[PDB]
Amino acid sequence: TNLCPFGEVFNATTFASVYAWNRKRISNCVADYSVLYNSTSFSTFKCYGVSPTKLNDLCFTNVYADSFVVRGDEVRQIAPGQTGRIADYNYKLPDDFTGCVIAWNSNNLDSKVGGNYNYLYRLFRKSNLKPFERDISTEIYQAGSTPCNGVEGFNCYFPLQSYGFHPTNGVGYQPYRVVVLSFELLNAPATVCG
Amino acid sequence: STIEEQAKTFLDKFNHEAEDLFYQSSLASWNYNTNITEENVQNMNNAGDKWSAFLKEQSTLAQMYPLQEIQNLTVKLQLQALQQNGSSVLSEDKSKRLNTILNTMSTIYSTGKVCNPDNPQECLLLEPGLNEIMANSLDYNERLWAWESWRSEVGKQLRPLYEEYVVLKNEMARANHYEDYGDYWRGDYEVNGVDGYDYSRGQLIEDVEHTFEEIKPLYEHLHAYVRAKLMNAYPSYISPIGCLPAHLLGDMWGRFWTNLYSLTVPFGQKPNIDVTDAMVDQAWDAQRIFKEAEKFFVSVGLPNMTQGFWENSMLTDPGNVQKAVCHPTAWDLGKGDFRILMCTKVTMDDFLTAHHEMGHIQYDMAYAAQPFLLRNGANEGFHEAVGEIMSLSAATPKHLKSIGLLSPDFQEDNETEINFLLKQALTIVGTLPFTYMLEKWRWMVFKGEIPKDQWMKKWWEMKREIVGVVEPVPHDETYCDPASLFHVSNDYSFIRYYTRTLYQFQFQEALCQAAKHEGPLHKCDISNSTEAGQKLFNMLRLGKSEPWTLALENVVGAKNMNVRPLLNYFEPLFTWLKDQNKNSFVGWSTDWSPYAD
Ligand SMILES: *[C@@H]1O[C@H](CO)[C@@H](O)[C@H](O)[C@H]1NC(C)=O
Ligand SMILES: *[C@@H]1O[C@H](CO)[C@@H](O)[C@H](O)[C@H]1NC(C)=O
Ligand SMILES: *[C@@H]1O[C@H](CO)[C@@H](O)[C@H](O)[C@H]1NC(C)=O
Ligand SMILES: *[C@@H]1O[C@H](CO)[C@@H](O)[C@H](O)[C@H]1NC(C)=O
Ligand SMILES: [Zn+2]
Repeated sequence: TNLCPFGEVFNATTFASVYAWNRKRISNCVADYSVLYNSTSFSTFKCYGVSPTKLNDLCFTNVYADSFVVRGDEVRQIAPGQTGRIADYNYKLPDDFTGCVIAWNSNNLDSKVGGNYNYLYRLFRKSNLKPFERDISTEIYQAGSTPCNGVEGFNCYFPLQSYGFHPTNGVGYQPYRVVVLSFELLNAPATVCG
Repeated sequence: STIEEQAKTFLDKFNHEAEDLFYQSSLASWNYNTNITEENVQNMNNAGDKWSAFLKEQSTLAQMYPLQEIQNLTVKLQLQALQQNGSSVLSEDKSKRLNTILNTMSTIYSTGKVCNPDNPQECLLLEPGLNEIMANSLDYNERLWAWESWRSEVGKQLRPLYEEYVVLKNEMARANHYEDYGDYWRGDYEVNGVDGYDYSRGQLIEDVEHTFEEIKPLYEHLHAYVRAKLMNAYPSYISPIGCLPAHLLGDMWGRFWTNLYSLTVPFGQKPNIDVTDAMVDQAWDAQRIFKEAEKFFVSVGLPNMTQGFWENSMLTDPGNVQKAVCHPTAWDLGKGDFRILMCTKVTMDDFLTAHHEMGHIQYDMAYAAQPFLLRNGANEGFHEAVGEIMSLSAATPKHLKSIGLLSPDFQEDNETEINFLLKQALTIVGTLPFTYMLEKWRWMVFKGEIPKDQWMKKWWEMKREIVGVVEPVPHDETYCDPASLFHVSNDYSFIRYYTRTLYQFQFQEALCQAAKHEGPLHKCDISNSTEAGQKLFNMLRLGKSEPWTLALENVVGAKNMNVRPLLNYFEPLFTWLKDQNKNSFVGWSTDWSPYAD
């Protein structure tokens, strides 16, 4: 009957990259999303399947909280049935998503003078990812047909680009920390509700 | 596996690299522009060199993609914009020679200074002294001296440099499978591979010549009226049927006739509209000016400026402890960062310049969704036209009455209307013959139709035939008078101003038809009209991803330039001149010269 460690995933000093997003397994506790909804500091909370106030008096087996950093125009791609760079090559969400994403501007924390390039995103890939799949490999992406043996050359280049986050960037280019809450149902007994 | 997918991936990588690099370059240049030191210039030059080296490497990598197997129009346009090798197509020594010639011409122009032998120790440069003499002085001898002295100081030193520049640019263009450098310039308006909206590089010549043939009567009436007024001001120096002397056009070259308003005012007893006093009384500052401009722009349905614009842009003179080159410019640094750097004073001129720069910023915000290489106007004349139409709408007495800067008891009559129209015509209609003549001369020179021993002769006879301006002193072939202009000696195209002047009136007439404006066009205003705002945005957000003919059709319904809107705008002034010139001559003869005795 303890509180779920939401502060460690929401108030972490650093966030994972979008291509290497971290998944936290939260269970065996109690959770209250009322303060999370009424925080009013988040610029995006959009889901279809459960209401923010109805998911409180309803509990599941396990929950997953994925966190990463994207641009401002790239927040819309974190949603079911969406396409693009992040939806295909970085973060794929299925159509049957029972949760939604919490996004908020973080230009003051995740952007410093000169550009905060600690956040990277996968730009090219041979195919799209599966739901909840993650690819951390750094093998050189081959665009043509001639082999190049993992070196920078024609049609060969490193398949990871760093986000350039400046404090004076536009709203569509400011680092938006996205927290994705996913919920699922299995035969396991309910562990987290109060 | 085809060439299409490989080109798409290459462009996708180039976009996400060049965006960051260009953003860093622009950020360094801005930090230099708001805080000018030596280390700031060092940082700015380092960032610009990084950006240029990256661009060269990417163009080299792109040159290895055959464009003949490219099907997508957008991918083809991006690959074509990136594959412009330019100065690298020549050898190394020839490229260094060309760069040396360009820098030498730029330095000779920017550091030029000439003065009479009365005292060779004290005299001013072009910008602060010669422009003032050309604008404000009314002495024939002083203006003639300044004109001839600047010509003999600049053109005489630029003539062989400009000839070598011409032959080197011709070689560069013929190495790029172009007919000449003028063809490389005209390639900005060329559209290929699109049916119905295609455009060649001689089609532009024909369109410009046709539009100027249509303009000729209005400019002829304006020229006759200006000549009559100047002969009333200069009694012993102007002929009844002769052309206009070059040194009496209000500036060093005669590009604009704005400074002839004091000499050519229709009704001097009627004071022109000036709302600076109402701004001073109502405690208007730079922030208030820009807020009113934003309110005007959102009235037509365009989105307001972002928070970063107000937080980062320099709207006032930053004191005196630190210097800043605050010429009004609209900054599109990329990655959603738009700024305006301008020392805004509480005047009406700055009130209109604010609207101009806000129009530039709105056009920049419009096509931000386009890829990096497709973030620009439809051609080199859409940005300035979109900027000028907003100032035109803001300058009307109706808008000044609506925002409170004009009292409701103001009596808008035909006299102030004629005064404002004549000022607008001196600003606008006076530059079209000069621009057309200069671009035609440059084109004919690059095309080889003008040999070296006839440059100045053909230039001045084209002046007499087209512009109606006769040189005050006889010039032989040792002069290079065309190179005295900034845009010529610094390798800049010049037809963009003609296309801007035509497109701005096309846009204005289209929006006024969409806004259901009743009455003359010079009294039109687009404020409080979301229909015309949406019609404009439909062309704004295109960028250069579609043929400029399609972007023009998206607003005016035509696939080419149209000059009827300009005449619809200036027809009250036209009837006024037609009634005023009934007792005078309208035209000019090429035989008379100011040195003929
Ligand atoms: C993160 O810290 C802020 C400030 O103390 C607090 O208001 C917020 O509730 C914290 N986040 C969570 C999930 O508790
Ligand atoms: C302007 O530049 C100088 C030297 O580069 C620096 O010392 C100064 O702090 C700068 N001004 C501001 C406001 O930062
Ligand atoms: C060109 O590529 C873009 C990339 O998404 C695509 O949207 C567009 O339909 C393509 N055009 C053609 C004519 O294939
Ligand atoms: C626009 O309409 C509003 C409301 O009718 C009015 O207050 C405002 O003065 C109008 N502005 C212009 C420029 O017509
Ligand atoms: Zn401008």
